[PDB]
Amino acid sequence: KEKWGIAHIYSSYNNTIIHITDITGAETISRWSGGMVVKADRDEPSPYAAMLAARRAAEEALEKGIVGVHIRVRAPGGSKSKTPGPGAQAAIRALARAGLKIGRVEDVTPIPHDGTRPKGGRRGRRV
RNA sequence: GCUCGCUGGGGAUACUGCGGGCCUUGGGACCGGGAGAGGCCGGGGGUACCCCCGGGGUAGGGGUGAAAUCCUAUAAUCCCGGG
Ligand SMILES: [Mg+2]
Ligand SMILES: [Mg+2]
Ligand SMILES: [Mg+2]
Repeated sequence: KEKWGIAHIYSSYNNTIIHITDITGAETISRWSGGMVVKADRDEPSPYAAMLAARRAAEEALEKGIVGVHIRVRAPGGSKSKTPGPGAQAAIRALARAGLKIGRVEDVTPIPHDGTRPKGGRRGRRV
């Protein structure tokens, strides 16, 4: 019939990870990060690295019979930043251009109800 | 005039003091329907986070103005089921 999967996208200020699994989440189809396609640490979070990694992952998934995906995009969350980096939308767009159908899109950043304390002291980074 | 201080008598009763009597405006007591993260004791939860075990996957993850120490083939980062 139709084999649908899930694309988990992890976006921070330092890197991007694109991880395609099956509908239940328990079996991995492909997994590509920014440091696997570019050679400079400075370029790992850039949008272009996101496009390259997304294209590699989409090809590997298409060869194995996946037809479309649902998307789950997240920032680090927790006691770290709640805002996704610059490579989220670029990764989302490059999946559709590569041949997959796109289902529903949502963000699953984990948000505390007044949880743990953040690193940096009571004055924070002083640069 | 000064030593502004003392002492014997007579008079007055507004104010202050002392004795009695009568009040309710200040203050306190009590009754009614409501408001509030006021305090203490007992019970039940919420996400997040860290560690441990099992399944997948395979070469990087993390971090900076730029880097390196550090973590990772005893299988990490990432995803799933439990404690
Ligand atoms: Mg890297
Ligand atoms: Mg300075
Ligand atoms: Mg394991």
